[PDB]
Amino acid sequence: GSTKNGRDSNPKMLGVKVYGGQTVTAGNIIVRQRGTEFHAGANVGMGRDHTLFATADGVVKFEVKGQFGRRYVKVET
Amino acid sequence: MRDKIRLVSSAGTGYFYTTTKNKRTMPEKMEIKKFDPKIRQHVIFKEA
Amino acid sequence: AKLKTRRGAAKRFKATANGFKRKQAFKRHILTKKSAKRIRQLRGCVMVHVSDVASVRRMCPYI
Amino acid sequence: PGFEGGQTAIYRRLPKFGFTSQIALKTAEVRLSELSKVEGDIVSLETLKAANVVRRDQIRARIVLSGEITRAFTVQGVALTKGAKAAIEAAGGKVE
RNA sequence: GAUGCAGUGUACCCGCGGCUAGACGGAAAGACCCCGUGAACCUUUACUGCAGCUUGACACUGAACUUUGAUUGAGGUUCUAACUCUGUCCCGUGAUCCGGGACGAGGACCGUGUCUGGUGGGUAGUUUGACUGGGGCGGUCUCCUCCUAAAGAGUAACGGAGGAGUACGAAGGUGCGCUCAGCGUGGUCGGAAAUCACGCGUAGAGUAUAAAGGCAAAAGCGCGCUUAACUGCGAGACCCACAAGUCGAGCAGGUACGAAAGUAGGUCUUAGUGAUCCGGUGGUUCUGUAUGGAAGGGCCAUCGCUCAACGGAUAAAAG
RNA sequence: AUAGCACUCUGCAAACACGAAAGUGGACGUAUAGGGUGUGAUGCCUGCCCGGUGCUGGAAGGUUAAUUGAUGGGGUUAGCGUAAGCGAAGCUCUUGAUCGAAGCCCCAGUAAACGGCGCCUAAGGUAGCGAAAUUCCUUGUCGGG
RNA sequence: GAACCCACUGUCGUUGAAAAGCCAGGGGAUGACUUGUGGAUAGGGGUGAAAGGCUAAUCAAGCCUGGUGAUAGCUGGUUCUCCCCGAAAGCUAUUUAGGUAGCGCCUCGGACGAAUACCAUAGGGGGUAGAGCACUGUUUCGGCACCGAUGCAAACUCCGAAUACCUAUGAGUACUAUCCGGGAGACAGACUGCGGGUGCUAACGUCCGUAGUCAAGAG
RNA sequence: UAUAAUGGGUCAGCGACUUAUAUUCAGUAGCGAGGUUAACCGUAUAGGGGAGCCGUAGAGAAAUCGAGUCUUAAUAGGGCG
Repeated sequence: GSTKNGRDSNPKMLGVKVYGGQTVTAGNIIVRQRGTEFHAGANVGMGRDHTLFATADGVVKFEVKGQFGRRYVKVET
Repeated sequence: MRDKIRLVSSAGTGYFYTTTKNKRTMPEKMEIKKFDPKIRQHVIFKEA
Repeated sequence: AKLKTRRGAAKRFKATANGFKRKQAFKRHILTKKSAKRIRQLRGCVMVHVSDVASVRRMCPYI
Repeated sequence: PGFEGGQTAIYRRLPKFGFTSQIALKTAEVRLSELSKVEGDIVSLETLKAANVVRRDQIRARIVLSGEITRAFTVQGVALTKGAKAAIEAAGGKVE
């Protein structure tokens, strides 16, 4: 006979590009995420596709905060 | 199907935008205010 | 004999001080669906890539 | 050469652009330092061709600031840029 | 699938007659099978051309009478001089060829040249994809989502399971405002199930479409005003063999909403798509072959048929 | 292959074949003769279908090839005007009004033309034969040997 | 039924007496018969009582010369010596799959100077092994669609390691790391251990990740 | 691959990376911001022959400008130098 399967889409290369404790410059992308697993903190911007980037020069830091427990990423000047 | 249409500036500068429309929902011509770089002023663009 | 140029490649490439400049494709006819940033950014001239400069030099012995 | 296994080649998947200009093939570019090769104080198309700094088939020439001069030069019939004119006047030559 | 390797058994050295179990014995770079963008010949409603036949216009190609249509067009009846005779007679001539002369039968027909529509396997050059647990038949070729995938990225099989080749001038922008869904009690023809009052727990509803990742400042729902679904850019980074692709603070100019800080360079995101050549449209301080123009070309914006075998042998093709 | 049979073409400068032409065979023949096609002495015979393709005849109702050429737009050029960027004859680039046959469409005949012979179609097998050079099941079943 | 013409059966021969014959039988033998001399038809042509038969031991298009040294991603072969370094059988695309191009891997020259590696310490995200039923699904026994016990899951998760990966600092031991350029080869891999799909928890089976060896390495 | 996969009965002789032109890189030599002739003449490897080529400046499709230039309204910003 034949098979009804055998289709897949090309890879998209998502993930965290910059880890905590590192130094970044303004404009650097930090997280490539399909949805908001991480939310933008101080000096962090959100793109139209939910990307997170640094709007200032500093050091990256991850935290857990808020009532819902949302994970936040921020940049310390 | 949605037809491609051209909006031309009223000022006559020759500038035009392009867009798409559905005839049944929009049988008539479409007019909208937009920016015209040739005169650097917002004017009325009318469907071709 | 004398080396001969590939006229088709000559009509697409031009000479700069330290390389070759080209234009960008995907801008001829199908353009309405393309976004404004795409239209602007694909406008202009860019540089030939290093992996292709060797082939361009072979095809254009004089320019 | 230029064949890459069957996929459209680089020189064919990019668009053609530009047109050739004929007058550029007859325009001539001259350095300021090259005037030292000219015997005499007259700078003109004929004297440049005699000094072999311009090909015999060119119809007009321009001078650009590229080096240095020490002799005075009276320039006739040759286009002069701002820097080249300043250099000639400093050297003590005149234009036209 | 061992005379030649390991262990072991047997076996003094050399002929003649006979035999064919083995030396994957000799002989012929397998004809069966598959591949090469190899060959030949044959077929046809495969592609493309030509010979042949066939239609019409002009030319060779004339005259006199006749009727009818808008000075001119089309028919009909006659005529002889162009032209036909593989018809008779005369001569070159001793001759079934040929040439000239006389007559006869035809005659502006037939036939030939140029152009042009149709037919055309008679003939000619060619084409007729790849993957594939051999090949054929069957199925698939591009894009998106989940698993395989071994807690960064990536990772194969004709492995498992599903979607795409759109929609929208509001389903976009902004100001303000509101939360779903299921349950338990009473009521009109209304009850498993219609509209409506209150109460207990609780996101289990929804988000144009498949799934995953998300969604309270809700990204879900409503109203008023509107066109930022802008122009010129762009520090910096992600991804990547290339061609390509993606995110983005901020600057200048006009704009909408809001009292204001301010928000807005389309839509919660990830599919809805096609390079180059040729051709079309609008603008252009460019160019434009002696000169002034124009034609043509370049540049900016945009459009069209095909390429789904979806990096697209020449937009033409089977056995 | 064959004698026999049938279909079809050819009125003579015949059809047909060869050749580039001239010309040659057919034939020093003339439809009872010549060419092509199928069947195949002989006896009894040779059913139905013209829907498809082909061939034959007619219609002339529709379509356009060359050719022809009405009109339409554009380039340049003349002449007025301090000033409006107005604007002709000629030359020349382009457009395609109309005329125009065949073919094709349409109607009828043709099957010893190619062909077909299950509620539907053109119509669903007349004689004759039949596990037969044709039968898979099949070494079908009964009789003889 | 002799001569003459032919070739139905069988034996022998098959490096033969013979590049098609001999022996014993066989068919026609007044005819559409056999045969001598001379002549005509020439290669996409001729001739054919039709086998694609014959056309000088050659025929689905004769032979000779010339284009001509045709093309061949295919097979084969490529000759003296010594020293140094030393691969790959992968990704992407392809009228592509036993070819080729860019990248990855090799070598040589120039610039460069620890910016590199191993280990230790510090910081960081995860959703795999395991486990679990709080979502989805499924399973058994009980009491009033619900509840109490109970089991399971690549496409379920209230949870969740060891390893691996990224950044910074540091001792020691190591000429490391990056850029420009000249020259390549290679893109048919095999077995074994570990984690898996497929198959029968079969295959010296097949397809992936990861490490060792062979390939290219003797003792 | 000892393979029962291919080739070679043996010896002597012959038998396969060339030549012309153009271009890029490396080594070496002359000259040096300059370098160098071609055809041709020439009792001719000499001497003459400077037309021509390369380098000395880029930007821009082009007009054009020029240590600057293109894009823009922009002496913003950005690309190439």
